[PDB]
Amino acid sequence: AQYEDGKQYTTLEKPVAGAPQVLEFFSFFCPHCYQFEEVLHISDNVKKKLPEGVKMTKYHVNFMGGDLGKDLTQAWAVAMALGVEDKVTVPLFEGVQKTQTIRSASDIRDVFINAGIKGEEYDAAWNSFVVKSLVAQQEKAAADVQLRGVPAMFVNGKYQLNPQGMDTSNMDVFVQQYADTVKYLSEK
Repeated sequence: AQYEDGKQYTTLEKPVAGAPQVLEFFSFFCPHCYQFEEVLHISDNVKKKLPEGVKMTKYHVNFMGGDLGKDLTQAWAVAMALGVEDKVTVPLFEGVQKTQTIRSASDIRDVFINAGIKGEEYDAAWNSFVVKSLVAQQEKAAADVQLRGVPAMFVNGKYQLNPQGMDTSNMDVFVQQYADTVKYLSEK
């Protein structure tokens, strides 16, 4: 076939019921994730090819960057609760991987302040049980697929994108192959 299990995707031996339709995992410490976000714009190109009625989920993971990795998972929870993902994603990636100006929870907080979220608003969220359960959800979703690597994308709790099995001669061609695969899996 044109799309084959073990080629553009793999199938989970242990499918995850009730899972989000399109589920993406990343880490601000993750170099291909940086690429996926700033150079390739994967999430965005997948969205543009997804059907009517499909919601898109993105979660941060703990297993990179130790103590800062978890702060970042809590910060992403803050970003999701406040709905400010699109304002902090780039400065967090660049603060971690490009300028290396993020070394503590306080530096993460600085990114949000600079992006215009109020201190009082940030600290209240950071400490809220709504963010606490949002962190729990991120962990649980990763746990359910026994996730050991990022970037990762899972569709309908059953299929896992396999970008290693796509051409990288051309970045545009790669992205479309990736998105077209998500769409195919979506319709599956």
